[PDB]
Amino acid sequence: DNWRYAHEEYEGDVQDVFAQAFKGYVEDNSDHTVQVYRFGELDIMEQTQNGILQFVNQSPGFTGSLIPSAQIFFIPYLMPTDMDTVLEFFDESKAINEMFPKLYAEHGLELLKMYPEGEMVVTADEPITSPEDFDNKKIRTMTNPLLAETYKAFGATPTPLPWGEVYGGLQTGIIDGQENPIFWIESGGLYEVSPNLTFTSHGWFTTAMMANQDFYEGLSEEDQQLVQDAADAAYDHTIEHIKGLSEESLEKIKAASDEVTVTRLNDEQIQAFKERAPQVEEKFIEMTGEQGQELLDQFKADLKAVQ
Ligand SMILES: CC1=N[C@H](C(=O)O)[C@@H](O)CN1
Ligand SMILES: [Mg+2]
Repeated sequence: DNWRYAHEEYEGDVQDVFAQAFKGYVEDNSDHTVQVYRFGELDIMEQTQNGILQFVNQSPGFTGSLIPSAQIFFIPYLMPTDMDTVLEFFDESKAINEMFPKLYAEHGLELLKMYPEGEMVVTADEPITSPEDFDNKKIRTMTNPLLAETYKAFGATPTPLPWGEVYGGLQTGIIDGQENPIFWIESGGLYEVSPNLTFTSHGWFTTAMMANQDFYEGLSEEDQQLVQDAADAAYDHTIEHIKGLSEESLEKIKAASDEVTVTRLNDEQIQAFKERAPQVEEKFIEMTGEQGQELLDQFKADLKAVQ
């Protein structure tokens, strides 16, 4: 059988690294093939739900509209900063490994893996050392509601847009900045048009890979185990790939542009942004009810356990 798999990124990007590894495992261990569609190579979620696609990698930044609980990742300063700790969290969290698959199942998706890509970094037309610096800045967000609220809380004017629109928008001042992991900033050449990088440490770009649930459930026990085994292999490979990635990417950027500036928020400057976080958490709960409170409680507990 041929299994169609779509993701959000380009050749060599983090999602593609995961994809290619997944594909590789399946092909190496079965008679099956995985057909991977990169960005633009085809609404990938719609296409998965209606069964055109078997697998899809979509980030909560988008999925958060359809699956409100997925917005949890956009609560600033909830997630740790340390790669090692984040990795431990993803491996061991019941929120991630037990609860979220339940939540996705409600939408007819079989959540296979959630994984981090990189720490979020702000880019803009100036350094941003304080919420005040955000004032009257149109900052692009991915298209989920909580994420807009986050940026509003930070003092910006959130402008949610599809990825396709971002480079151009920056270039002609439709937007004043955006947020993304460094590897994407680099691979996407965003630094060319948004040269001031600020490390706010407010969170991580994360993503998820899943299967159409009917498809998955429709597979033989053997093929199910294959898929699981492949996801585990891809995860492992991808985690190895991201170690040192941000550091390499930043070097790449510095090599490419003399105009790039890097601002790293100190502990004091961080607390100021952190002051804005609780209001976002409150909104999250108002969006997701008791089910949401339960997830958040587990999330926080999980975090505590790895720290
Ligand atoms: C890191 C990443 N950023 C894009 C975005 O910000 O829209 C996503 O669409 C895909 N991957
Ligand atoms: Mg084969």
